[PDB]
Amino acid sequence: MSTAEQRLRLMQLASSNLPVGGYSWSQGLEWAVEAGWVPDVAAFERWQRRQMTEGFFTVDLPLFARLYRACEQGDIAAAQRWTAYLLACRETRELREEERNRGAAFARLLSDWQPDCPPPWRSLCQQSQLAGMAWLGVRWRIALPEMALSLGYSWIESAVMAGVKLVPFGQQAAQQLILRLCDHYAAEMPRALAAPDGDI
Amino acid sequence: MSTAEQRLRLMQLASSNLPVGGYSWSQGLEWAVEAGWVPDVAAFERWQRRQMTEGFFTVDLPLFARLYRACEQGDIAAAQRWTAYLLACRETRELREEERNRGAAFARLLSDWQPDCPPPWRSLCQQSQLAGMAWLGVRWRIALPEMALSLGYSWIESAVMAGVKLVPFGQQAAQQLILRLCDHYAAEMPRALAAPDGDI
Repeated sequence: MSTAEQRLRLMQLASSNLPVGGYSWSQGLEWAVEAGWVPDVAAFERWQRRQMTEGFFTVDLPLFARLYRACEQGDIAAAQRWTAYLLACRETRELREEERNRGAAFARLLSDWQPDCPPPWRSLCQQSQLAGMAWLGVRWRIALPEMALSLGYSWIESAVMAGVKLVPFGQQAAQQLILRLCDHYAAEMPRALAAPDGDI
Repeated sequence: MSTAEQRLRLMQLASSNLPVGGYSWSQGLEWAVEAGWVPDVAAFERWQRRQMTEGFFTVDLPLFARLYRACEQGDIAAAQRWTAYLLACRETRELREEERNRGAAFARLLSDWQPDCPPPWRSLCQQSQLAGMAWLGVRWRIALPEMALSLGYSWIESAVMAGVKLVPFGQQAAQQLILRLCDHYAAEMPRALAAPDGDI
């Protein structure tokens, strides 16, 4: 698959229009708003930088890296074990169910795009969108760091569009926030992708 | 040679959430639906392939390339002349006004992201989003072919999300259509970027 094709696929995986619904760490925000912690754009940025470094970069991204490496090695049993750890890291029953619902939504697309996808991997994708993304990344021969920018962009944009409604703030302020949160994501992603198993 | 920061900026420029309303060649669709030309996904794909090759690849992309080259050279007078030709290529009064409205919407973001944007370029951005995009691409040191994938993905996704509403068709079918239209866009972009002035 050409470099131009890979670029368009990454923008399609990153899109707020991807029909999947919600984002990890989202329940933090409505609590934080109601509690008085996010009155304005500056406080929203502080709150989201903390969710990106304490949640996304300690759980989602490192487990996405391990699912990608497992798929690359053809190691389904390892991908099953990492998906189990991911679900245990979503401590609540409710947040495990949200992870599985997003997985089922993404699996409907995955099997349409690549009918190719073996049943054990489709079954794993229904546990987490991260396992589905990881299989699709390897199938499309897209490097882990590229997939990880598309994952992060999608998460950043979802968190900002939710802030628009909850804080609230406007469309112009949203675009400046996405810019600054993308800068922080680019500076910190490599350390997050390199972190050892002990740091998850 | 795109950095991680540049890759996130390209996904932000590509986003359906960018607060600029509508997309070029859009007016075709409502007429074509009402007229009976676009009953289903297959007919919408035929219609959009024709708009991409006869409109976007003969007008928008080649003039975006010329605006990018003008900005690289610091040639504002050239960028003014190419923007004038772009507006004359929109044909109707209504479609020139739609181009200018999208330009004004993008200029509000451009001047927020880069207050450094000189008045002549801000003024040109209000004529067309393409001139604003072109200045921002050069300012951000993003290669023309990269910006062009982001521009094309945004246009493809806007056309498909409008088809979802107007035809109509569903979210799953939309994702397959974006995939096929992106493949056509990737195959045809380089010829469109290389076309001589006589082919616009």
